[PDB]
Amino acid sequence: GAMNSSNYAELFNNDIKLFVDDTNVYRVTVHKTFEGNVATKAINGCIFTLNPKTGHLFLKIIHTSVWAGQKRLSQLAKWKTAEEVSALVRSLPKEEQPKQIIVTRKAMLDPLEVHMLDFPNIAIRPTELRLPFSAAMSIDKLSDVVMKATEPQMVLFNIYDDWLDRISSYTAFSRLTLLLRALKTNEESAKMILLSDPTITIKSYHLWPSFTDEQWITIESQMRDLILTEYGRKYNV
Amino acid sequence: MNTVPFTSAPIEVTIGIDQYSFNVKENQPFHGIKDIPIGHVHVIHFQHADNSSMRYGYWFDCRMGNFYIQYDPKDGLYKMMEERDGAKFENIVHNFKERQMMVSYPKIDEDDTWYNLTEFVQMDKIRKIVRKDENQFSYVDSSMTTVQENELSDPAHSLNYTVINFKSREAIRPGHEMEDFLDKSYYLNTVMLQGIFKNSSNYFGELQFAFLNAMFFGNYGSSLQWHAMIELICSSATVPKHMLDKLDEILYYQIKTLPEQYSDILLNERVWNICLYSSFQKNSLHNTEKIMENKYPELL
Ligand SMILES: COc1ccc([C@@H](N)CCO)cc1
Repeated sequence: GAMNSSNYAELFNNDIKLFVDDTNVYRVTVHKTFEGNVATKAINGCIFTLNPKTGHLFLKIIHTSVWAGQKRLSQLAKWKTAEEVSALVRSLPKEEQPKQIIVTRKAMLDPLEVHMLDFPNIAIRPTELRLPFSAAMSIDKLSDVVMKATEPQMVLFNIYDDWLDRISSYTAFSRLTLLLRALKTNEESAKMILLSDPTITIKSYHLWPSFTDEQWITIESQMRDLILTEYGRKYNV
Repeated sequence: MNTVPFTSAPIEVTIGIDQYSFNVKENQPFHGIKDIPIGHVHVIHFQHADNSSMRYGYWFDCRMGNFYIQYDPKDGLYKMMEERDGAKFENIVHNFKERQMMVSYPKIDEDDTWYNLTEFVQMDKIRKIVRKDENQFSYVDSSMTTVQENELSDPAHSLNYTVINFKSREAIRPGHEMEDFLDKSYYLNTVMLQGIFKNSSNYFGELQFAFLNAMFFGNYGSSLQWHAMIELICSSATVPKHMLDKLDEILYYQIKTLPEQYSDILLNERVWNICLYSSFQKNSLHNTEKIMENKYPELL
């Protein structure tokens, strides 16, 4: 079935599952042509495939060459996403294959279902949550690897850095979604927050700064203030 | 012209013969139906005055034997039977036609409706979908389920329609996932027409038989089959031009013949709006689209 606030802790049980987000697969700049018409120019994209229990992120980089000579790109993008996800499952040993894949947009259900017909025991599910994974390109090191790529390429990250050494996956996923929700509502403010203090650094093998527990609590409070703030600034409340 | 004689009518019943139907009162002196046109399949069907639950009936072709109906008071229904003694069948029928205890199949001479609804339907194919090989006629009723319905439970009493499934390995070639799902030509032409049905006549015949079972018996599984087979053609970019033209006629007569008051249950809003306004063949069903829009503008 669909995933929502009520079966929310299923994410953190011991059945392997992945979230798939396609909102950054097909990305364009829209510009004026010499004749005064409008044209698009594609830039590199990525498929965001995330195991929410372990933090493993399978970042499939989508090089702009994949769109060359193709029509109806927004529709192809969902099928390209499904093809890459199916290839990833096929590449994993059987005991690492997911038992469920949860797509963050319902338009992905049919493309993935068709690409996964060989895997009748993998359940493909939508969700009612408004998850902020489109803001993953606001994470500097992820945006950097996508923009620099010159060919199709997959890069493996742990989007939780070393957090699971200290907190649970439930709490780790809640931190991540709070960070991404903030980056999505006001990217500049959110980034000012994470990096204002020069003494806190990002380890070379990490995506986020090395905060102490007490500093994370202060950070998380500031992201909540932001997300509430911009909600007044937006709704005049 | 052939005759379906009845031993008696012990229970009040609405009798259908093809697209016609008439009331028979309990123990009225009724002894069957005459002047039934040779050359076509026919269906004779029944709805008891008491239990409007379960419409049921029999597909048959008079060329294949002498058939009669007799009420069975143990099983509680009008049963079709075969009389092999032809001489003995003749003396039963003549006697009834002399005493004028029969209704006449009431075909108007301008009317090709029944032909147009059964053009491709053939008893040999009906008997493969309705498996019961000791009889030359085939029983259907409202409640029978299809073979695909039993996959999602008695196999003997099932409708063995051809399974159509747009998200199946049979429908989708490896490496052509997007192509084959958005343009079903491969599945229609190679899998179904070439592989399974052999020709489009056998395909149209199953489609027509599915519609008729949906209309006459309100068989839900047949309606699903009828819609699936339409949708498969409408979602194929490459269809033989003769099939499109023939499909438009076939659907035209089906829509024409549907009871206006059953449109809400027998007509799937999504399939028809897709087929008429979105699909590859959205411009190729001119007759069907004109009658649908003038008769059921609601569903659209
Ligand atoms: C009303 O038509 C009928 C009625 C009875 C028969 C016979 N088979 C019955 C004797 O076994 C045949 C036809």
